[PDB]
Amino acid sequence: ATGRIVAVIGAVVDVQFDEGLPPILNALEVQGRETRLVLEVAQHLGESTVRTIAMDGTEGLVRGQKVLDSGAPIRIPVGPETLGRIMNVIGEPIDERGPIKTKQFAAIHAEAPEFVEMSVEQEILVTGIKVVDLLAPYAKGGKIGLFGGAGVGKTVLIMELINNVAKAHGGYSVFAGVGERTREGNDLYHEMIESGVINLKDATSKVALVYGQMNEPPGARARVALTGLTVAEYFRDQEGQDVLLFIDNIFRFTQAGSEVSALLGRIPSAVGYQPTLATDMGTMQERITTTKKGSITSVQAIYVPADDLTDPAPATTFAHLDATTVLSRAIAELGIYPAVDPLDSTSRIMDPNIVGSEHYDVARGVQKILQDYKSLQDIIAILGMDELSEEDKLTVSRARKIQRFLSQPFQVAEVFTGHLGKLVPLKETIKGFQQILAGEFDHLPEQAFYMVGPIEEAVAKADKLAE
Amino acid sequence: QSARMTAMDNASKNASEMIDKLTLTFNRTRQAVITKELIEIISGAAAL
Amino acid sequence: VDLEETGRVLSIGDGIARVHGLRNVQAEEMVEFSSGLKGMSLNLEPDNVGVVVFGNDKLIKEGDIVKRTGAIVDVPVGEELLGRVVDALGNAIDGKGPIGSKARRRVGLKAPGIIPRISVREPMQTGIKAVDSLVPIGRGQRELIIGDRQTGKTSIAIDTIINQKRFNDGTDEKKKLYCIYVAIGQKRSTVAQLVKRLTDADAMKYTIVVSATASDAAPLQYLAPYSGCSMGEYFRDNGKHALIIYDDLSKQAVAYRQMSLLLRRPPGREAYPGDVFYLHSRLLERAAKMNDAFGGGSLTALPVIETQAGDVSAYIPTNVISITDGQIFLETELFYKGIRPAINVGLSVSRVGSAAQTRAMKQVAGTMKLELAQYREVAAFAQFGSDLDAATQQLLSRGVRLTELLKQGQYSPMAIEEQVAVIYAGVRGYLDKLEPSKITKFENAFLSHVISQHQTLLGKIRTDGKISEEADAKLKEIVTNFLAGFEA
Amino acid sequence: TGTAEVSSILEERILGADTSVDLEETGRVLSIGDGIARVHGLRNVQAEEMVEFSSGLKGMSLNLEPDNVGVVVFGNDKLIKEGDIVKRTGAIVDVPVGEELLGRVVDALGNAIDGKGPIGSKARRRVGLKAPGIIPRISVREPMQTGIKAVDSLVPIGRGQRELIIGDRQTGKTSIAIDTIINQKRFNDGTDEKKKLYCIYVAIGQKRSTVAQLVKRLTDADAMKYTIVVSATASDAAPLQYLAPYSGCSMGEYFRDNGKHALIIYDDLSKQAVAYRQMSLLLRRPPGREAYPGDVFYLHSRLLERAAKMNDAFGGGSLTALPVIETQAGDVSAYIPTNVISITDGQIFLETELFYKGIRPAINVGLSVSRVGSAAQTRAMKQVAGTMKLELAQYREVAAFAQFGSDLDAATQQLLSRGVRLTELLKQGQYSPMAIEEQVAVIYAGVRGYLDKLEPSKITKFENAFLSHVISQHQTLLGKIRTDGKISEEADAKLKEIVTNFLAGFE
Ligand SMILES: Nc1ncnc2c1ncn2[C@@H]1O[C@H](COP(=O)(O)OP(=O)(O)O)[C@@H](O)[C@H]1O
Ligand SMILES: Nc1ncnc2c1ncn2[C@@H]1O[C@H](COP(=O)(O)OP(=O)(O)O)[C@@H](O)[C@H]1O
Ligand SMILES: [Mg+2]
Ligand SMILES: [Mg+2]
Repeated sequence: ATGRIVAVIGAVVDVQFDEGLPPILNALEVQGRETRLVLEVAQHLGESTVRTIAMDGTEGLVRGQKVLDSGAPIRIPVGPETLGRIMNVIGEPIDERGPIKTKQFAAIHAEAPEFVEMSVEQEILVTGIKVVDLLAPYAKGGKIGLFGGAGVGKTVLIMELINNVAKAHGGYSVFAGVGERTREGNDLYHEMIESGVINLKDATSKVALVYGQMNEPPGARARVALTGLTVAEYFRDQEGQDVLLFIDNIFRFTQAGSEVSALLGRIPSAVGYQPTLATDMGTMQERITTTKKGSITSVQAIYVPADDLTDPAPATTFAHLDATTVLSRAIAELGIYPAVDPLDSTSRIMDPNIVGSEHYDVARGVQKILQDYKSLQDIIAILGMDELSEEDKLTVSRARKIQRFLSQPFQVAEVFTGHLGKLVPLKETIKGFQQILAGEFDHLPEQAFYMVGPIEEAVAKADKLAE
Repeated sequence: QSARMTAMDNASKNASEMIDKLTLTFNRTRQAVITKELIEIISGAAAL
Repeated sequence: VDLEETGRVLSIGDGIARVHGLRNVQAEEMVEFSSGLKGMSLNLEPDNVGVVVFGNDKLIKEGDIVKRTGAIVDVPVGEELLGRVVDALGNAIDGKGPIGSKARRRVGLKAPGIIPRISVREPMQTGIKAVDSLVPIGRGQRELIIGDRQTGKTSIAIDTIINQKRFNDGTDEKKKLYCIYVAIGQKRSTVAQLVKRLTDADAMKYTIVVSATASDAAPLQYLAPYSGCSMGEYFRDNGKHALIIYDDLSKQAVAYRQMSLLLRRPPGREAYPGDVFYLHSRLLERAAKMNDAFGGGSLTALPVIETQAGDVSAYIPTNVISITDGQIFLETELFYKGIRPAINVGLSVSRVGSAAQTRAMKQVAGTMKLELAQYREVAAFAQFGSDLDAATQQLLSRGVRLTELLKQGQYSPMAIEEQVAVIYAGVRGYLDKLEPSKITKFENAFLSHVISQHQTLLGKIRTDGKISEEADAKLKEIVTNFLAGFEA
Repeated sequence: TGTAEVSSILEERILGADTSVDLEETGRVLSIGDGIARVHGLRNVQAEEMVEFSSGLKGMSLNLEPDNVGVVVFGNDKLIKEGDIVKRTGAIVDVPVGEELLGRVVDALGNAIDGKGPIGSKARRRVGLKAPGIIPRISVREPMQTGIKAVDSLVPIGRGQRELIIGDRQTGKTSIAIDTIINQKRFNDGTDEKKKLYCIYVAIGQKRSTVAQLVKRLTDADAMKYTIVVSATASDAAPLQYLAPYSGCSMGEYFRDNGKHALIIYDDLSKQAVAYRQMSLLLRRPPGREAYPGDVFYLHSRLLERAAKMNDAFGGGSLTALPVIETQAGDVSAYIPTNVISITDGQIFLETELFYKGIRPAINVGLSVSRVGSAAQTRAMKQVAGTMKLELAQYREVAAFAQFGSDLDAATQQLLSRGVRLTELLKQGQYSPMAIEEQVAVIYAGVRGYLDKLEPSKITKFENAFLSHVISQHQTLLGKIRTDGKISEEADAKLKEIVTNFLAGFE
């Protein structure tokens, strides 16, 4: 339809329609701009007035300025022709390599799957990393979250997740950078290109990028998760695939929704957020659940404010979380890359009714022996009994070997380090840690486990070290 | 020296526990202060 | 067409449809939008009616024609909703065909007065050793499960639900059960696996599941435990005993907070308005044993309230403790220590449960509560203890053995006679020569031994609700004989 | 209840059709508040558009609410009266940019304030343009040298990025900015276009006498070739303090589009947030948190993410943003410090107990980090600063054990001693930035550990005497370090020899 801009506050411009009117949560092409100016309709107040969150720099908008109405909530280009492509929440390519020549569009602002479109089987999603799939394993339909930073290997673990899931399962992935820094987004794009996840040469790339940058208004940042989730919902519902939505930041999603609901005149909630926090997280975090056909799975980088857990954005986030794998620098300065802490990573699926009694027995043995190593490491650091017993030296040797064994050479680090990257399936992790905890490989040095994939190659590394 | 090392180990543990408890009540007091100030500003701008 | 009985949406905004006209409407009335949706007409004004919708606002335009139903907000109800996942409004969302409801129970009536009520007297066993031994529930009663994130909270309710299968496959209707699980703000996948575990455990005949998950709208999460109380209130008024669990009743108050703030209501404490206490009070207060003149029946409400990092006094846990007449309390640092469930027995009450015992459990768990109350002064004395008294170390060790006995896995609730027999082997010190890494092994061992070989004395315990003296001697005989014949 | 419904415009509307004020290009002033006019008319004005008031004033127009244009007055509100005539200019407000703005203190509309003649600008860039995207920019490829040894070693800046100076009030934090400016004299004296530099100091809501002190310090350090000083002091209006960072950032955007490098120092950017909160709350925009409205993060991000290095197709121009934030008693958890720390690519954190403890400049780190701060270094400083950072990371754990360090073991005693020598190497006098070559030499001496025997109060005297000795005698060695870019075994052997001989002849 054709309406008219009548007032402008940033990402809040309202359109006065005189005829046929778009419903709540819809798209509007503001014309006369050098670009598109897409708007999102909601609030019909009168003379068909709709309060549209306005998605770009709204300098140049005049009263009575004509607005075309497109119907659909937002159409983005989805497809297998979107892989290796950077788009933004309009659906527009911002990597400057031509348009995204695909066949089927899809509307962001879709709904959750129904209760009959659900999977009642918690299949353990196996990444292929030993420490991940042994101490905090993933779930098909999980909403898992990684607690990383700058110096830790977050990007290396992300690209390793993409390659391991694209090789082991048949799933591609999508990376929604929500509030993604343009410097950091450009470095992550060149990092994926030089690692080989994105290929600019042919049609073999493995990830689709949706970068909603910080310089965009919060109306255009609270939709980045929705856009990347819409691309991944294309992969879920028309291939039946094992998909990964990597959201780099859930706090900037919550902050963008908070600033939208602040700009729309709503009385804000508690600690500074929006009233609709749990509802918006409900819409997105329940579209990323598994279905009967595909297994979208979010891995999401999460920021806790003031190092607080009781803040409402981590409260709703941890209400939807499943694994919470910690990345850190302590075990990275212990040489293990990257320091995924398992002792602070409490996965919900770690349960012998779900993953099995052998897997849970091995995981409890590993976590208990590293907790006991941390206590006896404190005692051997203060030197109270100095090697406390033979059992002390035995568990110190075992758990030092285990901490060296939790490392894995990564295929994304193969291009500049000759340590070839291995994929280690679940059964081999179980067999390896079971044979280490059983005292079978006590007669090996601790160095024979650092950066080795399976356990039999750790045997061969112990053989090649004995020179 | 043995019993002094034991007493300072236990006092560091009790002090760390009380740091944890006081950090939790600091955070909830911080959130209450932010929500109180926010409700005062919103009440002013609404009663305007 | 007619502004008497129909009306037009002036402005649907954040959660409110201000509809024009609609003069024949009455307050708090389910009025339906021609988008197929429902809403409830709240505040009537001389220019418009504020109807809050029961779904998203995306499906509703401006000027979409709104039509009265003619009756106050209801939900379909009955025994024909048994075995089934329903929505908050009553629509079956499990996909296996529509409901065969004939009656229609109003969603917002008042709790009974103080005369048709009668106090709690029937024993409701959750099946958990800790809960039914120390903090029991009565048919008639409000018992809040308070705990943190990922603690134990839903699994206690699922064990309480699964426990009732042996009573429901039985004879007497004065013991059978009809259970409602109102999942408010949950993940939809968690409700799916809940229904899968109940179907796998054949645990559905009692069970209605009223689902208003997180992707559902917030005034739909406002309505869900009211609809569940209408289900259990139908059963209570007909005189059939009923259970209900409010999974994350804090999320019901979060949804009411958010729609309250969209109605521009003045926020109060941590942005929750003044109406939060009235919300959970008119919700929970419908539980009572009925006087036998009023049919004779009961409701048992179990809300599940969620605290941030062990905050029993936040704002909402104080409200829903001040409403419920029991606070089954849970902790998290116990749950990392390996004890499941993590009942903080000294701080966990259930209040008025110690009149709805079995009278075998009075004979076997009053001494247990005393011997475990002796344990709650000596844990620090065991921390700093190298030269302790022999009796003090003995009572400390018996408290260790009892808190090892109360551990229990998922999805295997105990029968009440099994609980009395295990606790009888636990209280007066048959465990005292065993090691705490073996008590759960010993417990599973003689539980299997008693349930296989000695079913007759279990029948005598569950038949006459008392440890008889000959049964006392024979159960002492079989505990000593198993303890002699059980090596490692 | 309407805002434009008053009996004046209603009476002139219904007594007869006017068609005389034209209602589109002009507009009559309705209710004029404390700094905001809500003018009637301007049907053809656009959003964020600078109009002029018949007194001779300017003022930029936002909110348009269907009958009224929210023009915020660019000046004193004493001389704007109800009923005055506004006029459109026709364009969103521009800033006169160019290479003729250099060495002249200007004011946020682009007009000269120091009284030494007008600006000879040739082109006006539209302020508030969009930031360059992902493909046109590239990462930090040049090392941005502060001259502060602590910053250039532990948290170095990159030509191509944004680095947020954060601290309490009167805790360094502008002295680091003036050292960052005065350091670039030696790179602006000579050749190498990809080394020469243009600093832009955007003072937002300072005193005006301290801007006079700033420009006198830059003139008598001869810092007016690189520098532009944009000034919107505390006496100036709220929107003119709001628009000050975008003006200087548009000048820097001119400098980085035309090949050259530039940095910008947003001094008191929190005061820019305060001025935006003032003008928005008087526009009755809904307040968010701490009364800051919704788009405050959008404001500082649209300001700060214009700084990036450009790819070799789009010149080679780079910008370096250095925002400055006063925190209120270490409250890093406030609104504006959390927003800008989430925006910016590094922080230089100044906790103040180090300042009064006597290690100046006050960069008290551990909270301070640069997220790219290893690739933004020369290989000399990369090697020496990497080993030095690991030594200080081992030091800072054990300082509370070093107050009782006398009765502990010897391994700690050695580690804590080395950390004390390095931590007193990192202190530096005010307004004297060190070049990269001499700070590589000094921190090299501290890392190789020719200082572990000296007294603590004699480290700084050694530092000054070693600077005098290395500048006077061994010029060619600093030439080796600044031309090779690194130590390659001959500078290493010669520095072994000269530091052993000068430690042999110090006292
Ligand atoms: N043996 C067990 N007994 C009781 N609870 C268990 C057992 N094993 C695991 N659990 C816990 O039961 C929990 C079920 O979720 P729950 O904490 O009850 O509610 P929610 O996590 O939805 O708030 C899981 O988080 C799991 O950690
Ligand atoms: N050697 C030094 N190194 C660093 N900062 C110093 C040194 N000597 C003085 N200063 C302080 O640096 C300050 C720079 O001003 P600034 O902190 O921006 O003022 P404000 O208090 O308004 O923030 C001066 O007030 C001065 O006291
Ligand atoms: Mg639960
Ligand atoms: Mg200052």
